[PDB]
Amino acid sequence: LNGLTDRDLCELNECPLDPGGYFIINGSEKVLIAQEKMATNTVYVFAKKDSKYAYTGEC
Amino acid sequence: MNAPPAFESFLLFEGEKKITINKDTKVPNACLFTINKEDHTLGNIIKSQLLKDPQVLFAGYKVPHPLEHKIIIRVQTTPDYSPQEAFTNAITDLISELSLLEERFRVAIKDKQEG
Amino acid sequence: NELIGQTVRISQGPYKGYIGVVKDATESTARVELHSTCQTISVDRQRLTTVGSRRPGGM
Amino acid sequence: QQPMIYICGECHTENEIKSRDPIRCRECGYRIMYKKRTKRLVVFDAR
Amino acid sequence: PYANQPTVRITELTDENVKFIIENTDLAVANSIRRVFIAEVPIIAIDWVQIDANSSVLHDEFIAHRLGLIPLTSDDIVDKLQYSRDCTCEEFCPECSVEFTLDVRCNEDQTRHVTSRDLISNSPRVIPVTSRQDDILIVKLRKGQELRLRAYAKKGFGKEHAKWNPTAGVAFEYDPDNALRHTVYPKPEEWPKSEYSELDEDESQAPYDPNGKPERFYYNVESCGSLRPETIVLSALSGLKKKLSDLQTQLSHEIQSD
Amino acid sequence: ESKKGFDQEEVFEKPTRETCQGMRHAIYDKLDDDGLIAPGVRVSGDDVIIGKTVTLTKRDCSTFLRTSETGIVDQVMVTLNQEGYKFCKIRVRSVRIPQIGDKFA
Amino acid sequence: MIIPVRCFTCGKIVGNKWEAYLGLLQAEYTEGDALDALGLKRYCCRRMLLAHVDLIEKLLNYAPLE
Amino acid sequence: EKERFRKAPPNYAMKKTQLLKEKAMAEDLGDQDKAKQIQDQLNELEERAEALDRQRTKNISAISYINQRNR
RNA sequence: UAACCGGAGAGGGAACCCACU
Ligand SMILES: [Zn+2]
Ligand SMILES: [Zn+2]
Ligand SMILES: [Zn+2]
Repeated sequence: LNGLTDRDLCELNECPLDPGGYFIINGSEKVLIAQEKMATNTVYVFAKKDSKYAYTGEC
Repeated sequence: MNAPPAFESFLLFEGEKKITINKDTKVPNACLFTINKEDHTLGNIIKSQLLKDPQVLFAGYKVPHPLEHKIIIRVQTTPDYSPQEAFTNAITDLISELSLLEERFRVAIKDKQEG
Repeated sequence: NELIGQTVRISQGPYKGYIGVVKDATESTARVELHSTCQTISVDRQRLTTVGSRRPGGM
Repeated sequence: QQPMIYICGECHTENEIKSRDPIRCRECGYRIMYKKRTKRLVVFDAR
Repeated sequence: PYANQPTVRITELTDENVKFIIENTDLAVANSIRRVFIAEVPIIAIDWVQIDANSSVLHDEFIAHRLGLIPLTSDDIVDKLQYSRDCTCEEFCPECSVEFTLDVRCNEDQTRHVTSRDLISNSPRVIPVTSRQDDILIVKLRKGQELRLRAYAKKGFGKEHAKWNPTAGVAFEYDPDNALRHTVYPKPEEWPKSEYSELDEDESQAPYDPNGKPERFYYNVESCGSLRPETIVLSALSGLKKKLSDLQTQLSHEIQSD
Repeated sequence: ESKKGFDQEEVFEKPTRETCQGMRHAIYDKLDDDGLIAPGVRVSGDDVIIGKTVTLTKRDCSTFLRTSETGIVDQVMVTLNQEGYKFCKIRVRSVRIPQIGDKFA
Repeated sequence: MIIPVRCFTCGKIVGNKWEAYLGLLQAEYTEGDALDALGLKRYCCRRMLLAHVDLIEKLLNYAPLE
Repeated sequence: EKERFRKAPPNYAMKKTQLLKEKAMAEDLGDQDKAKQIQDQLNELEERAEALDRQRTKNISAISYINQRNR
């Protein structure tokens, strides 16, 4: 359904306003939610006070 | 699914009376007319017509619940005048006035139309 | 019973001319599930008249 | 003697399906296909 | 202790609305007529739809609903029919109903506007409002879709369903200048003048008039096509007068039987 | 419908108060002999939608409308699934006038 | 989806005005001068035709056959 | 046996045949099958676009002209 | 000097996201 014009989205019984972006898995549309995390490859100096450490240079 | 059918606001069931008079006991010469399947259309003209009667000491109407189709009209008159005839005379002349208003609207139409 | 499950048509009283399928009938009344509204009313069994739904010519 | 007629998806041609049949259109080949309206009495209240 | 003598004065009469003025009446009588214009004036409207084939993109109940809202010219019929629930018949009668019929199939290539031209009546006088301006679109069909149904029009009033409501809008008004101070303006000059205001452009509201009642109720009844705008009125006066006569009969029975 | 085992198999079939042993108090003739209700048919709560039997004589295994749901059958489609079994989806429509208790924002 | 028959508030028939109103806008009328050339005064009746979005034209694109 | 004497662009097989004809053109490293497929596809596209405008010839054509001009 | 039928609560478990107050 790609680069396909608007008559043809409607000839395949689809809507041209559908955004896309989801999977059909056993006839269910599933979305992948974006998960955040920490940036890798970067030095971060924190300070946990609830331990034996004054500082911590994670990476 | 619990919706009442819409003809239930004007159609009388089987056994319901249209109108029902109950003598009121707190004050002398007072009655309560309970009209079924009516609303503020008919209850307001009668009350305002009864307040024109000089021998009527109290007149009012209420609608106890709006989901239910019943009004109560409480009339109190002076001891030489029962509220049964106050309520009757308040309708007889309300009729005479509506009939006269109809005659006059009809001649005013047929004069406006080409005239 | 006898008319349970048949299509009737209410022919008197406030629901005149209203179509539904009988769900439960007794000797006196019947419960008609009305076709338009979403409701099952209980009507007298003499206010009803069977309409039926059949096809002829079966060939 | 009614054979349970279906309407194809992509063809819109009535097919006859009896039991123990593959659901496929008698032409063009289509696995999705729908049923016809009822013959009973549909009466609405214009309400 | 008695009645009042109202007087009427039609100021404008077209075939779509009437503007009249009623003088010398109580506010309750003048407002209760206003309510009878909206609910209790009988009119014919499609109320029974049997759908034989519907393949449009609209529902089955979407068509039937849009068909009930099509106004049908009830004008001298509506006072000869009976209510359906009172006809001593089985399955509608020419004496309590009017039968309609729509049969449309789009065969051509362009889309079909099923309009109310297609609703064919069996009485020549109760027709949808097409007589003498487009027509109420019911559906639009594509190539190969269709609609056959037959429908029935019965008598009713706007208290059951709004489809039996003969008016576009009733414009009641009384006392245009705030002479009675029934409404109290916080800044009386920010308010535009009524249409009927016998007031100059200098002053804002009329000076307060302590002993005084409403009269001169100004009305503007606008029809939706179904009845003619002066028949809505003459029928609301008779419909109200008939509610009252019936109440009086039931009352005299309650009195004599106590 | 499926092959449950050697002796067990499901099939779309009007049950009958004769062979299907488990069986409901319902109206089964609303559905036609295909075992599937047809579009345009008014249904209500616990009316049978898809008649289905599984062999043991036959048990009833049919699907019913959710209690108090009350629609009109909108369209019925029949097809096969990856396993090549008959598979149908019925949808039921239900008009909702705005009565009181309904939430508006 | 398709133009309502009546104005919800008022009662006035607006079902016959969607084609006329799209034709006047095609001509040259501005949208406020089209709405009273049709005869719609109350602003209750005027939002029926301004706010209406016509979806049945998109639903007709999904032909069942041809 | 039914498809043999029955034409493939009649009626709803139009888009599916369009993508399948593109797939048949792409699957081929021979230029002759690609050019035959390109000609068949352009002819089918023109026939389908004509059929599509003829059905949209009325009352959708009229609203396209009004939206194009309203913006 | 006669008159045909009788059977009934059925039935389901585990885990996860979304949403409402
Ligand atoms: Zn096939
Ligand atoms: Zn009759
Ligand atoms: Zn309006």
